[PDB]
Amino acid sequence: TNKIKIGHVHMSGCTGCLVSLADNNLGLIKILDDYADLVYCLTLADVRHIPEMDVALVEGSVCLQDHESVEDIKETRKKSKIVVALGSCACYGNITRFSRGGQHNQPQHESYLPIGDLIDVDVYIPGCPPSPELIRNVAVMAYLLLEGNEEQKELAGKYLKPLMDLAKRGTSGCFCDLMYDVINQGLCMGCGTCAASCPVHAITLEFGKPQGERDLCIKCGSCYGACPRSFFNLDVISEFENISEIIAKALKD
Amino acid sequence: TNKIKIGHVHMSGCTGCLVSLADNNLGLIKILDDYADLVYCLTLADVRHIPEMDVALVEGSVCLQDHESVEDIKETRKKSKIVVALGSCACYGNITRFSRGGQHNQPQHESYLPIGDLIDVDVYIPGCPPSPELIRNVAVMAYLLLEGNEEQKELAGKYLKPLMDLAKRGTSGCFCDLMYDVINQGLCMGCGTCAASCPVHAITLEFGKPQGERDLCIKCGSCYGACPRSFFNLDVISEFENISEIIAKALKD
Amino acid sequence: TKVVEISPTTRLEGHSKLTLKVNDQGIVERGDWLSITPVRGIEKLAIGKTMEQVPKIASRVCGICPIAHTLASTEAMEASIGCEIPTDAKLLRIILHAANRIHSHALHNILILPDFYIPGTEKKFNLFANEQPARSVMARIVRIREIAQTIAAIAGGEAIHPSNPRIGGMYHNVSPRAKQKMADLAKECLVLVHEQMEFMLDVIRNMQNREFVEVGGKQIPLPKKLGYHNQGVMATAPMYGSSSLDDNPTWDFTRWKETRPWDWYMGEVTIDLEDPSYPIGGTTKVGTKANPQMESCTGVPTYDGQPVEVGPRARLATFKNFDEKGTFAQHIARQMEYPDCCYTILNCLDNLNTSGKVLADHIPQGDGSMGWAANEAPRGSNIHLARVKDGKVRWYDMLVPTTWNFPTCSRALTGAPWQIAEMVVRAYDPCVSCATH
Amino acid sequence: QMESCTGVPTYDGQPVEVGPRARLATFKNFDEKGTFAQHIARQMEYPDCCYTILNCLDNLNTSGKVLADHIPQGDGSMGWAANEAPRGSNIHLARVKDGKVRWYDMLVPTTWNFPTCSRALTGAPWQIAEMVVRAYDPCVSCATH
Amino acid sequence: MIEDPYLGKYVTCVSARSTDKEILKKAQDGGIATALMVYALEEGFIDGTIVAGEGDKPWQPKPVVAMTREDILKARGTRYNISPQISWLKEATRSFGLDKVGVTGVCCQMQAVRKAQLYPINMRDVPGKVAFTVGLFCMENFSYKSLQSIVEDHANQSLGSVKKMEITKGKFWVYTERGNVATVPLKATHKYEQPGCHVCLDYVSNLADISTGSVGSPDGWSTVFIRTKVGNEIWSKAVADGMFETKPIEEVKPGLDLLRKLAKQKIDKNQKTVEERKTFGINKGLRNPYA
Amino acid sequence: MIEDPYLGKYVTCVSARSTDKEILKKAQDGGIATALMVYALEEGFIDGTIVAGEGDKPWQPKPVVAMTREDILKARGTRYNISPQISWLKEATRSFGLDKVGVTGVCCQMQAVRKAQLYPINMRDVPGKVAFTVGLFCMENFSYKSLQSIVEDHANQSLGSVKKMEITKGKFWVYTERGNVATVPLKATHKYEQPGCHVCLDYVSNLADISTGSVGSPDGWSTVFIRTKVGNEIWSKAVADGMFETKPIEEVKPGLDLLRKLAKQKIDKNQKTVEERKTFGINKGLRNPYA
Ligand SMILES: Cc1cc2nc3c(=O)[nH]c(=O)nc-3n(C[C@H](O)[C@H](O)[C@H](O)COP(=O)(O)OP(=O)(O)OC[C@H]3O[C@@H](n4cnc5c(N)ncnc54)[C@H](O)[C@@H]3O)c2cc1C
Ligand SMILES: Cc1cc2nc3c(=O)[nH]c(=O)nc-3n(C[C@H](O)[C@H](O)[C@H](O)COP(=O)(O)OP(=O)(O)OC[C@H]3O[C@@H](n4cnc5c(N)ncnc54)[C@H](O)[C@@H]3O)c2cc1C
Ligand code: NFU
Ligand code: NFU
Ligand code: SF4
Ligand code: SF4
Ligand code: SF4
Ligand code: SF4
Ligand code: SF4
Ligand code: SF4
Ligand code: SF4
Ligand code: SF4
Ligand SMILES: [Fe+3]
Ligand SMILES: [Fe+3]
Repeated sequence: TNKIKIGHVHMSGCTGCLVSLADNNLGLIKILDDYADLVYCLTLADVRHIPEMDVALVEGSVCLQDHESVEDIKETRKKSKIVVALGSCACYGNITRFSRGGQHNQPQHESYLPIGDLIDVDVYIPGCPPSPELIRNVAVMAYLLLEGNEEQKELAGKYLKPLMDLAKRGTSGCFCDLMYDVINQGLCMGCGTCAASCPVHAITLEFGKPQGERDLCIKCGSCYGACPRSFFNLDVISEFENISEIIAKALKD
Repeated sequence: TNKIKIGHVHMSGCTGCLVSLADNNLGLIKILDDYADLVYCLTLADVRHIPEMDVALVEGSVCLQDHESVEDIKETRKKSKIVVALGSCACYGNITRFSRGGQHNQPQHESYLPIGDLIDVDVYIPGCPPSPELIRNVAVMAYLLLEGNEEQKELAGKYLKPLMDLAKRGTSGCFCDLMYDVINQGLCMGCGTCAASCPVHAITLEFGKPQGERDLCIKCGSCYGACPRSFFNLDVISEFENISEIIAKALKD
Repeated sequence: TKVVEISPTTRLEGHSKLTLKVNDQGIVERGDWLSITPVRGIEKLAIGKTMEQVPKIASRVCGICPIAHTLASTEAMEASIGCEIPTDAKLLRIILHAANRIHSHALHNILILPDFYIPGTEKKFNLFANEQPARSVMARIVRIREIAQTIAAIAGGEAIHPSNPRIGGMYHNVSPRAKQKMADLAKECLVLVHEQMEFMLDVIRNMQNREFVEVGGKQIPLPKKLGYHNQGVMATAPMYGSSSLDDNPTWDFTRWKETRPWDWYMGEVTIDLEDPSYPIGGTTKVGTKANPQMESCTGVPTYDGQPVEVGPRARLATFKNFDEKGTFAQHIARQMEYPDCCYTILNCLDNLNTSGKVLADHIPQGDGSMGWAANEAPRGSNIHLARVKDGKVRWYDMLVPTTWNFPTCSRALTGAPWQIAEMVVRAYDPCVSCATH
Repeated sequence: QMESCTGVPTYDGQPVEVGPRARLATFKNFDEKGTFAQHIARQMEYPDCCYTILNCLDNLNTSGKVLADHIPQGDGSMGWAANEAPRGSNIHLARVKDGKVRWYDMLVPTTWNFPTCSRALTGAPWQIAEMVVRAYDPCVSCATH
Repeated sequence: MIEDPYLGKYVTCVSARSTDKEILKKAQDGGIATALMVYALEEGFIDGTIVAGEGDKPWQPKPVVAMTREDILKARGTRYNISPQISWLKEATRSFGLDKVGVTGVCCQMQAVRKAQLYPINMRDVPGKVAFTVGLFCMENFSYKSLQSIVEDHANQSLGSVKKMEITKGKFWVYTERGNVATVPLKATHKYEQPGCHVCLDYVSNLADISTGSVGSPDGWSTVFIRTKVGNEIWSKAVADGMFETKPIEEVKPGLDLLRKLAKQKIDKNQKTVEERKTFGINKGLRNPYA
Repeated sequence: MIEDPYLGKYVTCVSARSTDKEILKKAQDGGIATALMVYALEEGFIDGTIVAGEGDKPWQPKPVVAMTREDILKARGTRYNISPQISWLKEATRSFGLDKVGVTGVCCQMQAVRKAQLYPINMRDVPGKVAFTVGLFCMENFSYKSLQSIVEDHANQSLGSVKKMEITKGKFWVYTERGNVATVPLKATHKYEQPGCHVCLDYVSNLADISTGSVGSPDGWSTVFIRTKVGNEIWSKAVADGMFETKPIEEVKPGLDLLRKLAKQKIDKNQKTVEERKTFGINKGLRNPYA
């Protein structure tokens, strides 16, 4: 089989998503060596225009008043088999939800939307910053989905399904996810995972129940993602020891 | 024509919605005199069980762990031609989004949802408290929809359409509506109406743009409702002088 | 003994039921009145939230008395952090408070009159009906409530869930024009509430002279001591309230303890008496199991180890040694509170400086100290207790009037024919969403 | 003028260079300039980072307090803080009152370096203009914020 | 009642200017917006009104509830950046105790009031207490940073020296107190416009009781539309009381011909924008508040 | 590898108790959860572990990262209310500087760890640093107010006097320090259970490395499942090192027969609940996290 073709597309992002990918260290070099060709990434390489990609890792949101940005995100959908919203800005808007214009030297750059409001998104990788391990798992599994035996492609499709469901669920992320869709649904069981995942310490547990500092929350969508009562896909997660060994072998020298 | 039949159904509400209806003063008495029979309202009358209604004004959200409540809201859909989510608790959950159980003497009463997550809702009247004038307009227009000439029923259907669209849009309400669906959409024009409608002073304008104190916001959905860039139905609103005179004549002695 | 149950109660705020053991004559031997309103849980969800947010959430406990929770919650925060608000903020809060008491007592007139008789006749008031004298009474009540809500909106920012109160005082003083408008309305209201008060007292006196009332076509005897209980009363002020900031607070937190319904309510019973003719829809089906200890949704606050009565009669008994008890005495005491509301508003307006400061210059953030504030809500003593630290609520507790009155009214049911148990209940002007919060 | 997305901070009325060479020039009178001098100064900063960490760890008391006992809420006074980010002086200025930000301003290293690097382009063959740029280690998301 | 497809519904259109010489000293145009509100206050049609007062930075407006003639006059002259007039709409009926609220503002602010009157959403008491609205013509608006950039850079003027600003004859004009004049071609200002203005389908404040603006009238004069029954009662009385000089608009150059054409260009250009929102993405679009 | 449809995947199941007499003095059952974590620490399989320590109210647990034998032993005994163990999972790898994190908790907490290992969502460094999980059996849990209500009302005991609590033989048991015993029928406790427990489809901590509990074993003993390669390496070494007495489970009464039956009742009852969520409303349902 061939290596799949992967691009990193940079919209209104901070490059922390790219840094997260790079923080797989020799893992990334192993993937680039054996499974994937980086065909486009302005930060790392000199390909100036968006080429065709099997997988586009798209970070950042879209500024509606920046013509080239709107064209880039449409061109990306047109050029890509699989579009991945990489990180919470691409998935959910994140800190650019708060953008409201008025700053030099483009006071009209006022409106930012997650990429899923402008194009169809196949896969979400939520997180701010996203976990290096997640970006790696998704790249490996995308390779298996495209180049593996049908036993692998079956595993890969089952692994990615909840990240594809997230992309179909919507383009909003907030502390309030845990109210709306977990506590208010009768699904919260007080494990406290949301509090560990929150990057800004906006979540405490009081008598076993989430308490959200909404004016600290930066709307990244991490806590609903990590909650074991958002998606819990038993067919994958109960096979954790096996899937771990499979991923590890794919990275071994 | 006959009077339509109207009930007030009380879920997990505060009765401030009923008080708002009553604060139409001689307006309400005029409606009860000439256009509608109150067939059910535990606060005001002794009918113990939910009867058939043309219009059910339903206030409050639904506690999922209270069996009689769940039965009441299903029985209400079954018994009613038109279901109106009256007030922000019924529309959007409002302060019961924050409910998380643990208090005597029912620590398991943990999960509350707006009624639209359990039954289909025809019409939203958002607000906490809802404006007496809005509840009155909706009752009058519902009467015209059911008992008027086809010129009236056409007006009534056009008046109610944006309140029916709100019920189809979703069951969430928050300061963040103005980010998600107005500022982030390129529709905000700095009029400041959201700041006037907010019942808890959580909204300021900074250089002409909304600034939200999310840890003061009680998630009532008022500000998106009142914003002239949520729904602006030109066919109705440009006829304001006419529709005003029509409503007033329907209340005149 | 048989067991009959009315569920739901009507012509009161919110969702409760009456689970009653009756003797061979149908007289209550031991009855439980209990909340079955779901516990929204305001005290627990408050933990970690800002001291600015919690009072505005607590307001949404109840839309009839939101003034009571807005002020008691805010003043509990102010008491915990040691914040002294400006004079003109206090005056505006008192105007807001008195206005709301008018609207609430007048609303309760609407709820109770269908049980009462046009004096000297056998016709009961039907306030829906477009006939005299009901319609002229409705017109007066309706103008009274309109005035009251208007004053509340001007001084408090909103009639339902007032927006003007904040930690440290108020967002806004009022204009010279608004001050004149509130005075003009209070002058009008004072004449009206004097008329409504005399009307209601006449109607109640006629009730006290009746031997029976009609329920579902049957004659129900009226006991002389209807609604009597031996729990005594509790009150913190004749009008406004008290807080732990005061030199001599008028409420004693060492005398309070809150139990579960467990200590005071009956256990499991089975309904074996049913009346399908009870207006309108009958009583609970024979064979239904009930368990007040477990179904009751409230806690039970006590004072000196016992339930107490709160509300207008409690206030008049505490502060003027009013010496009548029971159902009609409760009704009387409530109407008698009408004029104080209007004189208080006018006196407060006379002292209000519309240029005066309404926000304390310094708002401390709290060190975890406990403070408390009592507001004399229309239904009785509403006590909020709080520990604020670094601007966050670390501990919160609410002892709401109808919470206090639930076990006390239950005990007052003894001796009533079960078919007018609901009349005993309504003299407490119940707010079951308040009691549960 | 119209497409540029940044503001232009100046010092004594002129653009300035910030970053590793600026730090070595200011604090040791490092006296080489231009593209390769910028590259040199950046590499020379590697060891200070590790000696500093080790010295800080040596002085760190793992039982010691890490939060001030009192956090005032502010009266609207202006304060500022400079951090020597990897690309140069990062200056944030703020007025806090009652725990809220009433005024905020950010002068970020690449913001400062944008007009200065532009001027350094004179004399370069246009095909290595990008090499002149890269010696500034640009962070354009920083410069724009 | 004329029902014009670009100038909205109105009873008459005249060219007018106030006879109050104090008002005219600092009015942008004819002094219609100030004269109408002062007169409404002194006659008792309103007991207060929302006007764009002076704010905390030069040429930045601050909404305020004015209740005296003197406070109304402080709001004279056009501020070409955002003034969130409607933020005081409910409060005017609360702590201010007004029974008869006036509102001044531009077309979208008139729309906000009419939406509040028909669909009050946490706007109790507002429908019945709005007594009088005067709407300004408005082609587009700017953030304050936009306005600083235009005046300080493009016109090279100090904001603290500016006496008047004016968009007319294809140029953004700046007049200084010491007597100088600078202009900027409107083409240069386009990047700075507030983006939410680009879906606006309303030029001459179609929904106001009385609408007033500059285009169609000579300098020092205003083009005025009298639209509603409220608007006609007040205007008739004011004219009868000597408050205004008038000229029928069709005797005035360039008049309604130019004005109707500028209204058409605004609506057509912005209706196109509204249309392009629908297919803005790939197989996705942006929201249309008018849908 | 047995693959049981109600007891999950495991290599063996024995009945066991620690040989450490100090540990057993206050262990709930066999002292397996404490003995396994102490041994793992002293052998270096972990450098710290998340345990349910003592909190600020009597019998309210507080999660804590324990790094000494003494801190692990403070977590002995069952607290039948919620302890949000996973809230310290990431922090254990940050300010604590751990390379080999242990986690103790009930079945849903084991699930949380495995989800974090496979789908780290703002859980950087956690997948590779989880070194050892010990899962407790769990039929259901309670809020703290629920637990107060059960102990103080139904059992009539003061929380400050309680030495041990135990759900067994159809009753909630309370043991006091001065030697008294009170019981409550489990039927009385049902209203108090945490509602989110009612969709739980996991009884014997299926996803842990080693699972341990009481049912199936005599008093003072634990039923233990050794499940993963991590779990088998540590258990083998510990047994070889003298840390545990064991008995094959099938030589023990009531053993795996009763246990598999209680697991089946839990899953069947909660699977039904999960099914009813789907049609909970009229033409609408509630969310299924398992869908
Ligand atoms: C952004 C803006 C764009 C405009 N575009 C046009 C145009 O294209 N064509 C045209 O003929 N006229 C336009 N106008 C109107 C014109 O500039 C004058 O404001 C109008 O003729 C009223 O002048 P006057 O002499 O009657 O009012 P004056 O007596 O000088 O009183 C000024 C009035 O304008 C209001 N006002 C001033 N600034 C604002 C503001 N930022 N926001 C809301 N209300 C304000 C004040 O409250 C007051 O009521 C615009 C006005 C504004 C604010
Ligand atoms: C809510 C709950 C329900 C349970 N239901 C059953 C059951 O139905 N059947 C059965 O056989 N066993 C059940 N158990 C397990 C049993 O009660 C013992 O905890 C188990 O046998 C381990 O005991 P031990 O002697 O090995 O541990 P010990 O050495 O006494 O150590 C106690 C361990 O339990 C952990 N722990 C204690 N309380 C909690 C808590 N609230 N939350 C998370 N972790 C905690 C501690 O961190 C520590 O690791 C339940 C435990 C809990 C917390
Ligand atoms: N009055 C009153 Fe409320 Ni609706 C009660 N009970 C409380 O504070
Ligand atoms: N170094 C650096 Fe940043 Ni990405 C820049 N420029 C700033 O502070
Ligand atoms: S998701 Fe976070 S790390 Fe990724 S581009 Fe957005 S701000 Fe940066
Ligand atoms: S991670 Fe999910 S189930 Fe666990 S405490 Fe947070 S919201 Fe509740
Ligand atoms: S609470 Fe924390 S994890 Fe959840 S969306 Fe907000 S910032 Fe992200
Ligand atoms: S919407 Fe507001 S006023 Fe209506 S029931 Fe809910 S808390 Fe009460
Ligand atoms: S009401 Fe709407 S358009 Fe007006 S300022 Fe608020 S968000 Fe922007
Ligand atoms: S910001 Fe104010 S109006 Fe908007 S949802 Fe929150 S509380 Fe309601
Ligand atoms: S162009 Fe329209 S949206 Fe913009 S300020 Fe003028 S009237 Fe408002
Ligand atoms: S029954 Fe399940 S959800 Fe509830 S505490 Fe036990 S393992 Fe967690
Ligand atoms: Fe309470
Ligand atoms: Fe800056």
